Amino acid sequence: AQEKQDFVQHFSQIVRVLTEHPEIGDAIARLKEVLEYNAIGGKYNRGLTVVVAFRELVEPRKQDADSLQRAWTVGWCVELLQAFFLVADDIMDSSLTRRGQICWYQKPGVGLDAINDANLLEACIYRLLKLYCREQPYYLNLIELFLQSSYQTEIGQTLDLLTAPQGNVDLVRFTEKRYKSIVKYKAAFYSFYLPIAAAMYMAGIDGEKEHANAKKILLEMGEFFQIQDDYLDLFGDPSVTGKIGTDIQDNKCSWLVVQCLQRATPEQYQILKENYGQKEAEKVARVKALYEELDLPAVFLQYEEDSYSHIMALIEQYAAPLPPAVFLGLARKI
Amino acid sequence: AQEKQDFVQHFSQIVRVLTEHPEIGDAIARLKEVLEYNAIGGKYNRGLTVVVAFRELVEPRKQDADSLQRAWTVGWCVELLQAFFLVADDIMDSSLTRRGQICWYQKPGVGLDAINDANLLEACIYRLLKLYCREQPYYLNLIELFLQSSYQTEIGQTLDLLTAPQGNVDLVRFTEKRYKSIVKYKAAFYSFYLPIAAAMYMAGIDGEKEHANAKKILLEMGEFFQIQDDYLDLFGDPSVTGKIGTDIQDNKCSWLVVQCLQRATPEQYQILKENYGQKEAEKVARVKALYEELDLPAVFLQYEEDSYSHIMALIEQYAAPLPPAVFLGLARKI
Ligand SMILES: O=P(O)(O)C1(P(=O)(O)O)C[C@@H]2CCCN[C@@H]2C1
Ligand SMILES: O=P(O)(O)C1(P(=O)(O)O)C[C@@H]2CCCN[C@@H]2C1
Ligand SMILES: [Mg+2]
Ligand SMILES: [Mg+2]
Ligand SMILES: [Mg+2]
Ligand SMILES: [Mg+2]
Ligand SMILES: [Mg+2]
Ligand SMILES: [Mg+2]
Repeated sequence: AQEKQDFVQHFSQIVRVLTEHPEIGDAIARLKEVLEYNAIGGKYNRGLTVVVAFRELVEPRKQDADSLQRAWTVGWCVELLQAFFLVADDIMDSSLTRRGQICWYQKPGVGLDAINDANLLEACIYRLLKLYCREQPYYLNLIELFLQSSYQTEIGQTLDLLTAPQGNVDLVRFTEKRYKSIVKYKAAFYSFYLPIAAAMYMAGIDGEKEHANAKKILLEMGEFFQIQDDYLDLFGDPSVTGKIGTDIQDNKCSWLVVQCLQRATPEQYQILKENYGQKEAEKVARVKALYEELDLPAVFLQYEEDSYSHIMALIEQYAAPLPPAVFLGLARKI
Repeated sequence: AQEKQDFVQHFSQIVRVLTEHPEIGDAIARLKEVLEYNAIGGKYNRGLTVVVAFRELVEPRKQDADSLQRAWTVGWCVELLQAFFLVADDIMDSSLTRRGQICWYQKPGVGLDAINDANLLEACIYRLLKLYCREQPYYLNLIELFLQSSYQTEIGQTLDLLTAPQGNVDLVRFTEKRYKSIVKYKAAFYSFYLPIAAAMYMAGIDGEKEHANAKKILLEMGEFFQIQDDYLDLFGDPSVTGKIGTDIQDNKCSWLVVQCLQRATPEQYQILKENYGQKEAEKVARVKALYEELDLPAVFLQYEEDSYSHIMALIEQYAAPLPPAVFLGLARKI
């Protein structure tokens, strides 16, 4: 709440910096159009964390107006990365809405031009890092952090699509081992490691063990956030979530289907086999009815309880020498 | 011819390095599938230039087997970047074939999953640079070079799509000023600056003026290569080019249409207006007939002659202190 207006208000400086070649304005005009649609209307938790962690980890006397300017910019970089993956994930998952509005590629006049928009979002990350942090000692560390988070998330997307070929029956693919691999990579997308590591490096905290300890708390959290997202795909209210679910239709290796398969009788397996991964509303309804018969909502609620206590246990073990408050603020959103 | 087998043979080491987490092999297996389709069957001019320039610019006594290993790897990085842009450009331009085979996204079982494949290609650039060149003094310079070439090409793609909205008549957009902006950015894709700069940095040649001189020769060359590509879109034999042209159908600000507009009478402008940017075979035929009536092929031949002499003139002015042979080998392909 306290850092937001100044985070959001920086957006105008972000757009100015790239724009200032009469040519290049047009492209930044479309970037501007794309961000105003695709990185405006979110809760900005990931971006804001860079600033919130900055202020926790750098002594107030070192928090001059230029270092804040760099911190706001890096938080927005985290928001650009997220938007990059989302613009493209929605095309690939054939999604309808995000954030309560029609997905960007579904907008008339956009379509598969949204492929380039996504790539432009990603390209603008590294330009802004260059323009704001190039003379800084942590510059390479931050480039490598963004590149590595992007790699991890990308491998995740690749395993997601590979396990979910359209038009095919294979629940055999949907194993607990397979899901644990996919989620490990997808968690990189949700983990607050990227913005908390960024602020750490900006604070001059670059030790490998301290990074590995934080990464470990934050990765387990990222995994919970992906399982919650899988749950909310079907059982979430779209007016709260802002998006229509597609996992059943898309033949996805969801947490829900993996839990179903572990608890299904042979006949229940046949209902799943005949109904999963198809577009017909009445077939999706059948899968949802089965999940409810198996008490999967109750199973999720219990998993959420168990997972919260574990993350808190990891914070108690792994936070030091960082302030536990770095981790606990984010955990408050579990 | 002389560096190729060892460039191509390194591909196997490239795939090994990324693969060596049982998980990650699957994703590199698909990268492998994607490259074997999408970065195998080309002339490899861009990738091979890194090596050819390496050997010209580093004294033989400094050309140990590990530095060559790094050079082969960086050349392949240039090939990954090119493939990234091509995989995505073909989806966006609704293309049918490339390199004489069906475009990757047109393959049954691929489709819009090709969006992720492209992103994976790009992600693999920076991983390989990290794995091979991380301890090297030129490491940051090379990351920034790839990031900057990618930015320039991306802005180009953005201006290309913006000037060519589907379903619309506007030849008014198709001005000589507009084309000169688009091509400046698109030239980054063709310019051999990226692989020649890479070898320069690897040779410890990092002076800004020497880079700016080379960039200037190489950019004018890149512009010619884009104009040739525009020409070949319609007047090329697909069996030589490997690809079916889509520029007329796609409503593109091509060199051909810009030259047409500069030479058309008012009635010829009406034929263009009624026929450009549409899918009907008979309408495209009408535009091609008009271009021929305006002697656009002769105009291209003369432009090619004029442009070759100019590039040679820039080499004479700007090559020193690099060996002119750096530039002349590439020019041999004009
Ligand atoms: O579509 P979302 O937002 O639910 C999804 P995913 O398609 O389920 O996997 C897209 C996001 C980016 C990649 C990792 N997962 C999150 C969640
Ligand atoms: O489709 P190509 O290969 O002709 C093309 P473009 O769509 O005409 O513009 C794609 C390439 C990458 C970007 C720059 N142009 C080259 C040429
Ligand atoms: Mg999705
Ligand atoms: Mg997805
Ligand atoms: Mg989801
Ligand atoms: Mg094309
Ligand atoms: Mg194109
Ligand atoms: Mg072309």
